[PDB]
Amino acid sequence: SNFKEADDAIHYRQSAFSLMAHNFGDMGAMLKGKKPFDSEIFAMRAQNVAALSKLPLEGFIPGSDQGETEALAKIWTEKSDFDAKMVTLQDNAAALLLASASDDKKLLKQSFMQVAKSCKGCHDVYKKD
Amino acid sequence: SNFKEADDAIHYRQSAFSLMAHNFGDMGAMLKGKKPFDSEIFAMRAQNVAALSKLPLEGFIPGSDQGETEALAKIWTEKSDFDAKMVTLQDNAAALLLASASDDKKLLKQSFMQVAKSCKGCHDVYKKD
Ligand code: HEC
Ligand code: HEC
Repeated sequence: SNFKEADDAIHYRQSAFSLMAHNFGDMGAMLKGKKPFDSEIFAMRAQNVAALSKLPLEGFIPGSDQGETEALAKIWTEKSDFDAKMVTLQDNAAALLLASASDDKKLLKQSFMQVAKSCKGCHDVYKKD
Repeated sequence: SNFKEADDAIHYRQSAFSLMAHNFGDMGAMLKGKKPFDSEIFAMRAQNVAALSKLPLEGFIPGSDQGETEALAKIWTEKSDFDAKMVTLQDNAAALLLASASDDKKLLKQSFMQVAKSCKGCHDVYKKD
């Protein structure tokens, strides 16, 4: 068992998502002009998102749908699809990290959008309203 | 500013340390025989620790020594020493990541020990008792 209690796995996955969101949202703000675009900071943010996208899945242990969590129970009865959506987030995030090595803003925006689709798509199905 | 409020910066750096501890402790348990050693998991842990070690510094914004934190105000009056300690944690994490590419248990333990000193060394000076 990777966690002592269900409440440690919830906090772990919640912390992971939160930190990913902080780094993802900064890339969104730079791409929308809410804050100046910076190639080096954007690349750091993309690296952080790629790495942090590999953390939360470990936290979705059996029985951790009870408690102070927004995870829906259907996650575990459809864990194969949930797992697939998490792998595709990782893949998309690795692609955004690659796009940050290029100077093509089309590419950055496109791979960013694909990653944003992954956050959104999973929340729509597997996160409480 | 990267954070709207000081409390968001505290929560960010605390989450990063929290995820780091979970990953660092799993490596400790494997190196101490508290749980089966797994080279593939161990390497993932080492990768996770190195990536996570690059995150918390951003959360140490000025004025965030007040709030729901265990950080000492001293961090800000000795910020370059604190920063140097964070970089050395990154250095040691990178060496632990490299060591994880080998099967030399002694080198694994030494590398793990070197990271452990960094955690403890900084806590001893800059985290409340
Ligand atoms: C399923 C395959 C997901 C992917 C892809 C993404 N997220 Fe998500 N997120 C998911 C769940 C099931 C939960 C609830 C966790 C819980 O135990 O309550 C979340 C939660 C978040 C949160 C809130 C975390 C918190 O502080 O409580 C955030 C900010 C968040 N998720 C962001 C986020 C982003 C930015 C993503 C794309 C980079 C993303 N998630 C993908 C499920 C899934
Ligand atoms: C200084 C350069 C540090 C290094 C190196 C490490 N840690 Fe630390 N940690 C530091 C501070 C100043 C704080 C308090 C932050 C706050 O605002 O309260 C912490 C906190 C932690 C915690 C508690 C996190 C929480 O849930 O509130 C943990 C579990 C932790 N740190 C673990 C940890 C590990 C495993 C480290 C080595 C890999 C490590 N820290 C290094 C300062 C510094």
